Amino acid sequence: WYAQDQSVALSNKCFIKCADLKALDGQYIEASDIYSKLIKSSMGNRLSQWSLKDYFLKKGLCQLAATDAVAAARTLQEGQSEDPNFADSRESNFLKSLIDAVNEGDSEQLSEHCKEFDNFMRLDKWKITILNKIKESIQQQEDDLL
Amino acid sequence: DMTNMDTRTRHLKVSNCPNNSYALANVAAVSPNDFPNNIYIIIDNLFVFTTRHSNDIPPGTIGFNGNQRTWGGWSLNQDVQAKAFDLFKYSGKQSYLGSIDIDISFRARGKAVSTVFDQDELAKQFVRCYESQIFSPTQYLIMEFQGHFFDLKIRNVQAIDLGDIEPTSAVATGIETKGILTKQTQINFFK
Amino acid sequence: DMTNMDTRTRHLKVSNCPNNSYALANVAAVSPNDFPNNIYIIIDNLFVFTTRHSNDIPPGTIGFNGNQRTWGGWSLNQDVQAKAFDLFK
Repeated sequence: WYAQDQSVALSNKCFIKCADLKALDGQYIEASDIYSKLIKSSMGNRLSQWSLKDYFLKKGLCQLAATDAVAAARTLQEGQSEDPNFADSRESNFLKSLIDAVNEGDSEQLSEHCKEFDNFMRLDKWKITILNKIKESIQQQEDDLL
Repeated sequence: DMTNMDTRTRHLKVSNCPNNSYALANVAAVSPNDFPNNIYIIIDNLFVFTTRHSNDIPPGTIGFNGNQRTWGGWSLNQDVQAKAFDLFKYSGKQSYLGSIDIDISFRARGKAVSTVFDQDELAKQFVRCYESQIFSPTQYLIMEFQGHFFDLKIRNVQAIDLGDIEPTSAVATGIETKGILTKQTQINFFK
Repeated sequence: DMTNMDTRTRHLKVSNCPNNSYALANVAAVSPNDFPNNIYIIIDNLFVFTTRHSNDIPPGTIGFNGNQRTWGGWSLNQDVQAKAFDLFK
């Protein structure tokens, strides 16, 4: 409804809440779709830059919670090419590191990257849950390895 | 038997593999409606795979495992054009594998062991798992041996016809060369 | 009681363990039509295991865990020979 009223920021806040809850609720694909909508709505606005910087990251994280590492890489590439701020942002490097770790299936490397990311930028409970499910998915893959 | 079959192009969306068995079969999991069973199909005129029926994949979608998708450079929920692939009409005569080199790696780097494995056993089990399939260089696959999961990357393929006592074809590294796996193929394993 | 049991050889496929509990028990899970319950069976004349009835494994198949495969150096879907065993004799 806020979008129907052309109130971009209120719709963006509501969509942030919706995507956060959806990702926490097991609906990673829908949360990533809402994050894409947020990215598209916030593109070109100087006030929401950082939000974008996080958005991309979060989206990728959701795509990585869905075991869709290729989509996370696509999101990272899109963010790097579309938003210069995100390209040089620590969030972009962290997302790339997570994508590489999932590609090599090195859960410990993912944990090290998470600690490094926490050391400079504190993680929040949403990210904690997403990365915990991701690590448990690596463990499930290890179960499938047998 | 490609003497009688349609060759129309079909647009199928790449999805997750249904289960590890199909992935271990090196087959593209397609619905019975999408394609008959055990027939070669080429996607993007580059990637050849053997169709296998699966009830978990709805019509209009093509199933691939992780390594095959990585080789194809495809994202989840992406369209790909698949066509019926006639190796006999494509290569004409060089439809068999004279030599095939495979680089074997531990899928789990942490599960490496120092035991000495014999490459003949690897050849036997690889043929057993993937007999009568079209292979091209630079192809990633997953194979389970002695309880250990290995990633196999085809390094180079030499294509020969049935009747050449002396191999006259140069060992080719390009994806263009293709041949059906046979017990007579000279299989080499590298690190 | 191991006095009476069919000792005929059977060729059985190695498959993934049905679940972690069966792997923990370290008992060869077999169907009732395969062999009696709670008897010792030898495989390849080297690997001895205790049978337990399991309805999730169809007749003609034998379940193994990763460690047993490591001990025998076996791959999935490999064919192995199974017979009745009598350690006392």
